[PDB]
Amino acid sequence: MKFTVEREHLLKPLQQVSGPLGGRPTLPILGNLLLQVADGTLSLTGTDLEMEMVARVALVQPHEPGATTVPARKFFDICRGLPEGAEIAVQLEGERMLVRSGRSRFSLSTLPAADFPNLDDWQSEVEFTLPQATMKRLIEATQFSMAHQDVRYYLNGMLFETEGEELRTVATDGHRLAVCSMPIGQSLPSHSVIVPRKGVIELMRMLDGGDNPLRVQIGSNNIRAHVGDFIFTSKLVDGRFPDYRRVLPKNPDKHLEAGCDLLKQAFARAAILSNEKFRGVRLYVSENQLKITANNPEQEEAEEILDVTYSGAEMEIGFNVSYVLDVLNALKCENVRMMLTDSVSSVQIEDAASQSAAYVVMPMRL
Amino acid sequence: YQVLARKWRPQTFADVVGQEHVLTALANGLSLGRIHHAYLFSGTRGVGKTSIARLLAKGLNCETGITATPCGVCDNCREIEQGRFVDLIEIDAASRTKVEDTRDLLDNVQYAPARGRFKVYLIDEVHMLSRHSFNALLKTLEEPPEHVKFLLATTDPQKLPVTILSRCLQFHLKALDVEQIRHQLEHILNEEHIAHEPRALQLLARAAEGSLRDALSLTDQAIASGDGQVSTQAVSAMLGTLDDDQALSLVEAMVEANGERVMALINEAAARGIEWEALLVEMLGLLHRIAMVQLSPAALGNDMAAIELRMRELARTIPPTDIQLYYQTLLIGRKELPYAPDRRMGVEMTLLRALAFHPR
Amino acid sequence: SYQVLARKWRPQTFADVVGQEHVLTALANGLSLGRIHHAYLFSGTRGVGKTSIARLLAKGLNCETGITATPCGVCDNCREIEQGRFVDLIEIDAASRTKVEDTRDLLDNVQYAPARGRFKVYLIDEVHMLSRHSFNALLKTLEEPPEHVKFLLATTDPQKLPVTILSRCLQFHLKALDVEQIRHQLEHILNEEHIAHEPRALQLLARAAEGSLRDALSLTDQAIASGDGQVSTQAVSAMLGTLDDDQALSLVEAMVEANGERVMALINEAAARGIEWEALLVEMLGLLHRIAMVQLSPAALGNDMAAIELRMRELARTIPPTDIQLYYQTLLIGRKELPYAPDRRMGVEMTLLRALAFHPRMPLPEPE
Amino acid sequence: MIRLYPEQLRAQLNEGLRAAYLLLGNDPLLLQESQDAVRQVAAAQGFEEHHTFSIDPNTDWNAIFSLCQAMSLFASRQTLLLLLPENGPNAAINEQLLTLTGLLHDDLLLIVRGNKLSKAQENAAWFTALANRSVQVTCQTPEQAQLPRWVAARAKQLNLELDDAANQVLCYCYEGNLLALAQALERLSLLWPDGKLTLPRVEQAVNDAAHFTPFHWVDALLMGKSKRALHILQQLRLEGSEPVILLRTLQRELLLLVNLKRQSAHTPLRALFDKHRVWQNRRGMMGEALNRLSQTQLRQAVQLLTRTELTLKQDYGQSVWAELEGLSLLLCHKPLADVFIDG
Amino acid sequence: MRWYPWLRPDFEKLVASYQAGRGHHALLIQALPGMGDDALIYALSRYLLCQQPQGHKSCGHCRGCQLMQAGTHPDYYTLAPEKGKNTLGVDAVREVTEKLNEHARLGGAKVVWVTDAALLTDAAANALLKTLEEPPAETWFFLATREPERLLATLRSRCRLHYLAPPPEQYAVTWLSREVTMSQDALLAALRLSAGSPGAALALFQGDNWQARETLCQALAYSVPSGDWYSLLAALNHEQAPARLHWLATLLMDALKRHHGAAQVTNVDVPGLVAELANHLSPSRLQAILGDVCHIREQLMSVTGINRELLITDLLLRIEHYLQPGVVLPVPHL
DNA sequence: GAGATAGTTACAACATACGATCG
DNA sequence: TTTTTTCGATCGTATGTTGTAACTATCTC
Ligand SMILES: Nc1ncnc2c1ncn2[C@@H]1O[C@H](COP(=O)(O)OP(=O)(O)O)[C@@H](O)[C@H]1O
Ligand SMILES: Nc1ncnc2c1ncn2[C@@H]1O[C@H](COP(=O)(O)OP(=O)(O)O)[C@@H](O)[C@H]1O
Ligand code: ALF
Ligand code: ALF
Ligand SMILES: [Mg+2]
Ligand SMILES: [Mg+2]
Ligand SMILES: [Zn+2]
Ligand SMILES: [Zn+2]
Ligand SMILES: [Zn+2]
Repeated sequence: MKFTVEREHLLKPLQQVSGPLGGRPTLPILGNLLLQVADGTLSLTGTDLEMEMVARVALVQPHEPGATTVPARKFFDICRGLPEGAEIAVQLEGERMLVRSGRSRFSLSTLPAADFPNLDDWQSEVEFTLPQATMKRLIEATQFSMAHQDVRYYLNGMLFETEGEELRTVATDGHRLAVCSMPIGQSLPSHSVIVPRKGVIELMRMLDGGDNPLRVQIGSNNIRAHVGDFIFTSKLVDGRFPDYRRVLPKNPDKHLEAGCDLLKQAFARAAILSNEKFRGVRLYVSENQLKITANNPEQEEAEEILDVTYSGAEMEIGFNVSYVLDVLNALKCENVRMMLTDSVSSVQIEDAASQSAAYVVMPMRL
Repeated sequence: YQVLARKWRPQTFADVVGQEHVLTALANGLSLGRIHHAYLFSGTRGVGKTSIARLLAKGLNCETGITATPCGVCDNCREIEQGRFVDLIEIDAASRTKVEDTRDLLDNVQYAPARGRFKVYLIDEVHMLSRHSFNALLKTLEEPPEHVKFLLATTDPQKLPVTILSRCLQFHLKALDVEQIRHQLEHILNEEHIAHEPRALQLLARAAEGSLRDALSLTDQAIASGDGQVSTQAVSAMLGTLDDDQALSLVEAMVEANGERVMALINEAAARGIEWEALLVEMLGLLHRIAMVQLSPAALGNDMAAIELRMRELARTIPPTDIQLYYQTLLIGRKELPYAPDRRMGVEMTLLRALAFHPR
Repeated sequence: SYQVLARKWRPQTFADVVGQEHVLTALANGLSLGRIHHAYLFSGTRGVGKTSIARLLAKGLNCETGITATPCGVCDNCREIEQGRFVDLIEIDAASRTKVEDTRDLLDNVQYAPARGRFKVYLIDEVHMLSRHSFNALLKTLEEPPEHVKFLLATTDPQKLPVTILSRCLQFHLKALDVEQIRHQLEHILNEEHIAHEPRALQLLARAAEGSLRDALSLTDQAIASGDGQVSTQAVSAMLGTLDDDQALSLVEAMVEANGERVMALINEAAARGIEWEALLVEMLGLLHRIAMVQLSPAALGNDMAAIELRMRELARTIPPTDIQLYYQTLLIGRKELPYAPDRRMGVEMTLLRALAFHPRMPLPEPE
Repeated sequence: MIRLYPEQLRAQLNEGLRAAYLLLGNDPLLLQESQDAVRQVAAAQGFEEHHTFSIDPNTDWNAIFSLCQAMSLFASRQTLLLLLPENGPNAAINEQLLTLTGLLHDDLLLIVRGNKLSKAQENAAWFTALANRSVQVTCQTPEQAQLPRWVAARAKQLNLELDDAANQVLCYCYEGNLLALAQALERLSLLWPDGKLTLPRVEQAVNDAAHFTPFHWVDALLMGKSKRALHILQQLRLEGSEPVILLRTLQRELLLLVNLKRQSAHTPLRALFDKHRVWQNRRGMMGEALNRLSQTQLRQAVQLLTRTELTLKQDYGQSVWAELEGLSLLLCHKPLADVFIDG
Repeated sequence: MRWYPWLRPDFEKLVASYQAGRGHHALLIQALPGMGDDALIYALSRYLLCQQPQGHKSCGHCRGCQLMQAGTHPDYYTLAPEKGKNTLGVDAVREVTEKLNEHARLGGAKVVWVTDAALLTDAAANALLKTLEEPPAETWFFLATREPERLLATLRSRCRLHYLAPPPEQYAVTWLSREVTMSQDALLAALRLSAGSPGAALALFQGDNWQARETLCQALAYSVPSGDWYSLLAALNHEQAPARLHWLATLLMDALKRHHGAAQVTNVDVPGLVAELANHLSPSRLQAILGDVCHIREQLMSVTGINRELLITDLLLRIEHYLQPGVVLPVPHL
């Protein structure tokens, strides 16, 4: 079982797999990583019983099938110690593996690979492939609305829905809603799943500049994404999610159109004297006029006036400036359309150019 | 498969067994438009506190309107029943006790409801919150915003601060009687198409001790061990129902101060295998019956006719004070039975103490 | 639609405050003379109205008509204070604002002059929940505050405050309201609300209030809900007055007279009526205690139970004190034994049988 | 290693200096006085630069080693002070000190200040190596018996006329706290330049600041001084000492007394003391305690101790101190009506 | 963990329900120590987590079986007190409940095992209440306890109770004779001291417990003729103090039984000591001493960190005091 | 003269140690 | 010539370390 490894190739995958691994083992073998050889590739896998990450590296020299477990810390230290450019020779000799770095021979303890909690058989309920750009855009536009720590555990993640030839990401936290839709060009069964925060953030982290498409397959209880030479597998909350379309206001009478940059600057300027803890502002909308008022616990007040395209009845609405600013920043467009019904109803925000993504904010009642 | 206590949860006020006063008060309040912002349901174990709170939430957040008879078919009712309704936030108060959770929850009371008209915070097992959490709650509970309602459910109201009790409308549930539990069990079994006998249902209702969840758990035990049949023999075997005159024989031997026969009977019962607490309860009942007979000769009920004569003999020999002393000794033995090296050892110690109590 | 009575009927003037005459008089004299201190602490039980008095004082200080003991209640400042919108009334929730960072921020932002009013009133509620660091930070500011700054504090447990903080403040302790004041306030509120009521219902509600007037208002709301728009004696008795019936007194008299048949008949009648056994034991114990108090002091019995006064007095003249003590101890021990008894009714019957067996005058006949 | 006492350091310093000095003890006053005297002598001998460090694994030894190896731009004969941890040196600290010992040279003067070292702590390679060229100072707080002599010596040094009654008052009020005694003497001297410290003058300018330990309380109980025991218990309560330590300290002595009294009827007392390995100085006190009370006492005391422990643990009560005072009176020759014992 | 033969019947019942998809989501097994309920729970868990069960027996070849044998199954959760400590904290319960909100990695059932529900604190039980009430799908809870009457009533009222009983004394004696090699009287006494549990008697024989019992018997035989009970302290002061107190209580109860002329006695190997106890002590003093011993044992087992030596010494001193004439003996109260 | 890549500073989140109160 | 105290759960203050995001400076196009 002779394996020749180059430090340059081995460096980055080792750090990637060791990333999720933490100091606290919680199990004798959890800290250890599984190294296996199949055909002409070597797979290094690491998991913490919640998420699994496996990286594959091509092999050219002749070899035979095998699989073992190696501690992560010792292997990382050995790799770091060796000078850059060194070639590592790894052999299997009994219960302890042999590492031959030049004239230095090291014996590393090996635990049986049959006891490693690694998934053996995978069944895909729905599988597809997409460019990294689309997935990155959807995640970036829908991530900021996820709840962090809430009693409603089903709100602590992102809802991925495949419908016909459309992929939809939904995020909610009880006060704001973000929905994004994008065509995929393939017909898929109607299916909805929930991915927790950890899976989404890990997927975003591992995702890089669009070079090759990534393939995502979702089964009964798990989701596995393969990109380049990495595969990341996670499990799902499975707690059911509220229907977003119900949350969206029905028949919004009042429509307003404005410039994204002007509104962003106005909100940023008004937020200077806004309440630090609450960050509350008041909007008075009248015919082709929008007045933004901010108050401070120190009795300070700020007022701004802007010109917009509006023709409905005068309205006064309270809002949280931080959420509006986040929505405007994520939207990243030129013209913004706001749909509202009354002073005690949620307000929807979209782009005049296209309706690919929508946001909803619930006003604060004083 | 879902257990009976988890499948037959009431879905409307018509399905609630007992608790007439609370339901009537809630219906009157909803009809007259006098909704309060704080409700505290206090009661014993398994009397429908959570069920009543959920039904009240459904009524408050029904699409048709604020009604005491929720439709149960509109989207709001269906989502509340499923448990994925955004505006209904159900706190645990046992897994989330720290002040940070309460403080961040109280900072989200300003935003309007996402879909419904009221934001309903259902706090269950509220008696497991720290003092800081209660103090933080106080002022918000006193004068919350219009679109927010607080529902509290506890099984130990005396552990809460007095101010918290004073800031809420208290509804005290009552323990269900034997007849109501028996009727509910019969109805459930008829719906489920399961054979049953009147004696088995009566025994289960008596053993439920006023809790319906306990009755359903015992019924499930009988079904599992009764080969899908609630028979009298199976229930008696599970509950260790004394049938012969072991209790009367032991009482007579104890009164006669014949320790040898008492110990022989104890050994025989242990060899057979009997629930000691049931035996003590039967002995207490017999002593009470003897005392009643001493009070009036007609107290003896016909049910215990087969031993009537013998019973009367005791009423003609044992002074009432001695009967009271024996009753209290057996009661104390029952109380301390769990906290003994062995149940048989506790029974033997109690009976030896009773034997040594002979004042004559 | 209707707002809760407790929130609606909040005293908006010193004339609407029930009781607490000493504190109101002291505050009025201080405002009239002009001797205004910079640190007031209010203490007492729950529902006495510390927060209401603090709000009234804040209205009095910041009024466009000047510093007056009787605020107009019509000027915009009074309206804003009543609506909780005044800019110069900083209300602090000490229960949530416990960490010393908030106290440091408050003390850092205490030098600026008020916007509109003549004072910047800091009303800190539930001050007893602050950590020691917050108290220490607030010490010096309380010692020498700016002229345009006033501090008002309210708490239920002043025993856990630092001694220095207590020394640095004017203390006002409110006492629990008596039955008559609570009954009068409830009668006035119901008359204003146009809701039918009966005198005994008000008496029962006042007795169940136990000082706290907010408890009285909550019980009144419960009674209104139960009675379907009316406050009837039966409606109140259904939820609160399940006890306090002549059956308990009849049972006590029968036990005193060693009438076993009468006691058994009364027990059967109570069982038919569906009477809670623990409540029955509680009522018997209470009656025995009040008879003992009558034996001690003739003025122990007030008008509350005047309907039975005569009868009670008779039981005081005949029954020796030792017999009453024996009965009280026996009933108390039976109450201790009730939870472990095979049945509640059986437990009460056994307790009464034990009481009859050891009757001091005529014990039950012994076997021969 | 030259062992000395704080009262004999000035003569040694005048005679000459030494490579290193070690100050071990408990009393802050004597330790700081010795430190000040050593630093003053070193400065008189040309030691200008002084640096202080607190020994701690968090603290970095690289800076200290660099300072020892480095030489000042325009100074010589540097002084280094090391404050040992209260718990005591650790193995890593021992290795660091061993490394430092080699770096020591003539110009560098090392002064170590810290708590007294135990037998294991004293046994160290660096300590043994430095013993050949080290001066150690024993700083132990004088006992109540030795306190009046120290107070009289202090008064004589400052040219103050102190009466016997004033000496006793000062010893009682500030027992175990020499710093308070010194400050009180300074304040009294400032108040009256004449220096005639009569009893009323001291009584009118003294406050209670005594410091005690549970061992002192147990010794007072054995002696039988009810007033002293109550004063010690009150001081311990005021300073905020957990009663658990008091209970466990009293338990050992109470059980030993019970066992000795039970076995005293058949064996000589000296043989029992030898078997139980009691301190020689404590034998007289133990015998007096045994002869002072009979088996009737020391049995109700066990009941009181058990009830107090149960109240502390099961009930989490707050009346522990009252029960401790009652037990203290019971151990002394007092009636103790025995209603409280709940026998 | 040993599979005793007498556990075969009960298993055949429980698994049957789980074969029909009618098993309760929370099972509470009542059994005396040494009855092997842990083995039954482990067998049920193995059957539940097996992916290709062969009737009532786990295949032993599927991935689930391999992981369970290796003790690394992701979907298997166990709640046990930490090393050294003798209680189960709230943090472990909270962690398990939070983890349960996610789907099983292997797409199967999730098993949560509580080693001893009696060790749960009030906060832990209250936290576990709601999770036990409405657990997620394919979630099974297994609990074990000796006396279900001590558990919180709300916790008790939402679990299916299953009671195990020991076999007849003859069968247990035969099994012990097959396993252990001792006299018939010794085996019978060990079984009776174990409340009929065959496993506990084997544990007593395997170790120094029997030697400690013999030493205690010798010390008591020496002490009874005289008034010197304090000498028993050396025989009692030890980690396994509750067991020795239980042995002393059984001896006193046997002495009382002999005084009343009974026939069966718990101790059937030391008749002389029982006779001496009966002769030299009156029934009232025996009852008082038995009550004191039981109360002290309960206090030692309940209170945390209580001083063993002080309590035992006080108990011995009080016992010596009672034997003196004119001493008011205690009376039980409630 | 402007844009892209690399480096520095500031803010938020996590981890460790010490002190205090009530059951 | 030397002796070391209950335990669990919850709340608050202050310091130190690491990682990510935002803003600034320099080199090459
Ligand atoms: N008064 C009641 N009416 C109907 N069902 C009840 C009642 N009390 C308990 N139950 C039963 O108990 C289960 C719900 O438990 P519940 O009693 O609501 O919890 P809690 O202990 O909070 O009251 C349901 O399966 C239901 O059938
Ligand atoms: N002295 C009083 N007179 C009239 N109403 C009162 C009085 N005290 C309290 N109340 C009523 O009780 C309710 C609660 O009082 P609150 O402000 O909570 O007092 P505290 O701060 O003492 O709890 C108020 O809404 C008010 O209507
Ligand atoms: F759900 Al419960 F008491 F069993 F509130
Ligand atoms: F608001 Al309070 F006692 F002052 F409940
Ligand atoms: Mg419930
Ligand atoms: Mg208030
Ligand atoms: Zn509906
Ligand atoms: Zn005004
Ligand atoms: Zn298998």
